[PDB]
Amino acid sequence: SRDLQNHLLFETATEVANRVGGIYSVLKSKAPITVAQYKDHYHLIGPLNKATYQNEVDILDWKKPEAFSDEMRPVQHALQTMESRGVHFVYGRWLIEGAPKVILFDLDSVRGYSNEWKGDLWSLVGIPSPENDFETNDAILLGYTVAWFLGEVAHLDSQHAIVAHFHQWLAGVALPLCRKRRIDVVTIFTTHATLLGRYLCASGSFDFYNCLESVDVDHEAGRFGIYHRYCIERAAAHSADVFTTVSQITAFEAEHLLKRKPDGILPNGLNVIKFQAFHEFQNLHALKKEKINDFVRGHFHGCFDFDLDNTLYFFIAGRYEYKNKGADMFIEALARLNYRLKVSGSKKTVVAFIVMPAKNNSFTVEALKGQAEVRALENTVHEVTTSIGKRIFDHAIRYPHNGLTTELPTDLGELLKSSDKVMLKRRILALRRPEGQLPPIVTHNMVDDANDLILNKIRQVQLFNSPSDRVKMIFHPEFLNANNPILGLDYDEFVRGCHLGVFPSYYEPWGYTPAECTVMGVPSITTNVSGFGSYMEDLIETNQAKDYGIYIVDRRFKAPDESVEQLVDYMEEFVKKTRRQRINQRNRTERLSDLLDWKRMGLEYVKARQLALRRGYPDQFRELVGEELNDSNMDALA
Amino acid sequence: VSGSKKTVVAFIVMPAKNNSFTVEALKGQAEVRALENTVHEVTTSIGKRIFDHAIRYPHNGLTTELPTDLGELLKSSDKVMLKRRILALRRPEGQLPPIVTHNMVDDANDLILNKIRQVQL
Amino acid sequence: VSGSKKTVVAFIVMPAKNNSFTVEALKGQAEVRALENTVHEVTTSIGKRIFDHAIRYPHNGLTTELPTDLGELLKSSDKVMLKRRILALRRPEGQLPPIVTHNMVDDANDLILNKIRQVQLFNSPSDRVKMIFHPEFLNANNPILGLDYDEFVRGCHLGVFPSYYEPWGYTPAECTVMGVPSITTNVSGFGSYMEDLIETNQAKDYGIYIVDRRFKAPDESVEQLVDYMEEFVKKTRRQRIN
Ligand SMILES: O=c1ccn([C@@H]2O[C@H](COP(=O)(O)OP(=O)(O)O)[C@@H](O)[C@H]2O)c(=O)[nH]1
Ligand SMILES: O=P(O)(O)OC[C@H]1O[C@H](O)[C@H](O)[C@@H](O)[C@@H]1O
Ligand SMILES: OC[C@H]1O[C@H](O)[C@H](O)[C@@H](O)[C@@H]1O
Repeated sequence: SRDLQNHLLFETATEVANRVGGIYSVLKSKAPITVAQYKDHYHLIGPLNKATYQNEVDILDWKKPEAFSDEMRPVQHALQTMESRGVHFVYGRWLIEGAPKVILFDLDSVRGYSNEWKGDLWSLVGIPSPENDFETNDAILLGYTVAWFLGEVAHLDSQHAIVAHFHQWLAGVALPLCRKRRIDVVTIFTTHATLLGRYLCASGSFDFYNCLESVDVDHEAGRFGIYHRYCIERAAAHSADVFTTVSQITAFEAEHLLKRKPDGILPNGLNVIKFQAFHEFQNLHALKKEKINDFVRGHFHGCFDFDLDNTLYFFIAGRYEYKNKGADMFIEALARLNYRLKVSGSKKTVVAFIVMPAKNNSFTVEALKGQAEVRALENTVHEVTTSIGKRIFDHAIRYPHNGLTTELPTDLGELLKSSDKVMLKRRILALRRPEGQLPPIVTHNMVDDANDLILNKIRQVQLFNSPSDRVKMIFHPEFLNANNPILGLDYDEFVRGCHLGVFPSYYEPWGYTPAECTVMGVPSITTNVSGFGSYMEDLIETNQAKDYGIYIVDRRFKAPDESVEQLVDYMEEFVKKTRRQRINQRNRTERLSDLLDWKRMGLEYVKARQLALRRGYPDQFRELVGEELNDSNMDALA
Repeated sequence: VSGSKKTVVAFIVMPAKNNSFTVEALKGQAEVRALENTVHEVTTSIGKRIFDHAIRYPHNGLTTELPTDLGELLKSSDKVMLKRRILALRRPEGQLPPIVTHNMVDDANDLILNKIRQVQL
Repeated sequence: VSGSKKTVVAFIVMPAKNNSFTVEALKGQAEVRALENTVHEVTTSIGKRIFDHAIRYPHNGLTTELPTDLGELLKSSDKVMLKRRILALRRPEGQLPPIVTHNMVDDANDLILNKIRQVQLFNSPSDRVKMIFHPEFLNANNPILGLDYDEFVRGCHLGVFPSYYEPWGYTPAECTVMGVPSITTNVSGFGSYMEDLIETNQAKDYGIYIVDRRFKAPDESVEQLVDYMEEFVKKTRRQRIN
């Protein structure tokens, strides 16, 4: 007789205590909505990071009677039973919006059981475990600790149904354990990628999306030295009451590589902070864009022959994954767009930015002299307009006396003196660049310039930023930061200033980059093999979606060359827009950002847990609803 | 030896073969420039708040003519960006302000740098 | 009565015979302007001091990134001049912000001024509605309020034009075009025209408040008018923006 309505939720992940990847940001942004639903029935569980946990967690005395409510007692008693057997942990408040409750286990305090637990797991599930793989060691240590902790809560809490939700294989070991030991909790597993997915796509030669149905998983996992890891992912997918992925595209991948068709998808939400005035973001775009204009003026000093009032900023940003993030298509397409723009005789310019970290030796001398010379021009101009102001003023205050017959000066000579001209001329000379020197394709000195994938592609297609190129190309091999001496914007600030994000992903389980972009109200190009793109694709009819600034390139059903051409089409369609059209588009794409808020995507998590309880206690569940609903899906339940 | 609190900055301006300014030289000037602008933004805010106090006193609970407490004027948001600017100015442990502003074509053979190294300034 | 914390400053812009702005009005602006410049001086000094601290950290005993004490930044010299400017703004005990910006020709028999006196809105602290009569049309050269009429309207929140005779009324129509909500009556050309295009409930949301001066006794009308104003004051910024 367990309460399905008043239930507990434990959410388990490697990244709870600490930031490794994006998952840390998912559980962080997801917290406010979760705590709103559960309050003190919710606990996140992860391994303790001894180095950092004190910056992020608010340590709490869990022994205190007041630390838990009457109905939460079992959790306290469960921790005491863990403490009883020498298992050290930290219970506290994760210092983030929502302030969820945390249980972090000290894996050193349980490392003793390593030999036995490894032996056990091998016997139960068939999972081998090489000693030099520190991560699966920790994955295992965690798994037995969590199933242990869960088993004990199940013992002492007769009131609530318990939901246990695990993220990624590194947090999946408890799953086969809960199944086999038949612990009275319902379980959910979310995968945010698949191990074989990443690896089969690493080299860039393999035709992933048309061939994965015919891969021998065991053979491949052995080929990559990944067999043990893969076993953990598979056992977690098979053991869980509910199996989920972050996206339809990974769900496809998952069915074939983990041999189980997901029960649904849990797409990543963001915690969107609205402005008091809807148009505020529109003002921010203009401020931020002026900062970029500034950067551009300096970068093109001595070669500035285009109109910024008619210049669009494209960007790609993210980790340096040349094939997987589609940097190759981005550059390829830009080169073809350059051609189309010249043939049509348009006066517009695209300045294309690539923001991807590469080994480098900091900014070039050129980058910094240029900024400084432009600054020096600004300051001189300012001195001069003070002078001009003094002369305009005298004239205006003097009229019509002492010969002044016109109210205003009519001769520039009256306002602009020769000493003024000399210093302006000197500043202009400072900006001149030597004959034949084009603005660089890069802001940094690179460690391995000759072998760099991105730079080689730019050089191969020959986008050298010459006067007649309508598409300019700037590689910035480092993450943006308002401390950057040449382009002093934080990443988010930069995105707001740009016009179009271009993210032609080939392997991308989610798509934080275009989502985040969408949230800043900036249109973007994605692909249908990106999680975000595939999500969007299901939500809006593909022609409609261009109007909300989502452009989706088909990389799944189209030859690579046909994909590049579609990308050029989109970019070209965008450049043809007028300012009015751009503005109104950004408005539409700003309204779309609602659909990426947790207030909406959190409903999916609700669907998943509702499915888990439905599956685990079907008798009691029907008894709540009124009749028997379908349980072969998350969707077929609601 | 005499415990003087004075400092002498000695400049040598003599043309020698070089490859123009160092990255270090240009980066330092840029970072200092960035601190200046941030300080200017903040003092605008500070002005807004001094001015409000001045025009409001003695109403709405104001008991002193001027602010007495910094927190009235300097907000979390302001403190964050100045801290960040200060971090940009920080140099790696044990790194010293250079004895030269340019990259030299032949730094080891240059007579001036040889002397400065020899006397260990 | 409702204990609201909002404040309405109401302006009346209507030409009446006058001898130009009072001395008080001009001194007022000049005094405020002089405070502004002294505040700008002080913050430049503050700037030098914040900057020095920031560039020196953590040398010479500067153990924290920022100054923590106001006295590292605000010097006594600064304090003296700020106080002198604060004293210049001090008005003698009991004296209240004026209800008028000009010296009137016939102050005693002016209709606007007499009504304000009769209803006793004298701009006292406890009054939540403040009143400023400005008996001249607006012009950007006006030394006191350097705005052109169109600009002033843009700056405002609500135009209120409860005409009883108004063949049209550009006054409320101009508000509309400039995105400022307005109150007119159903006996104005403009009001009945809008009445015809939008159903009265919807009309309030599109910033068109229409007071019924045709089928209600004048006192009922005045009340409807107060309802509108109160309902408006109840709005949040977000609501006003929308
Ligand atoms: O200059 C930058 C560029 C990117 N990012 C962030 O780094 C992440 C990079 O995403 P990644 O490529 O690792 O994953 P994906 O974008 O494919 O989801 C994004 O969420 C950005 O917010 C950043 O912080 N600074
Ligand atoms: O950068 P664009 O697409 O040309 O848009 C530029 C526009 O951005 C925002 O809407 C600003 O508020 C406008 O004042 C500006 O005209
Ligand atoms: O038509 C312009 C104007 O004509 C008259 O001056 C009316 O009094 C006024 O209400 C109308 O707007």
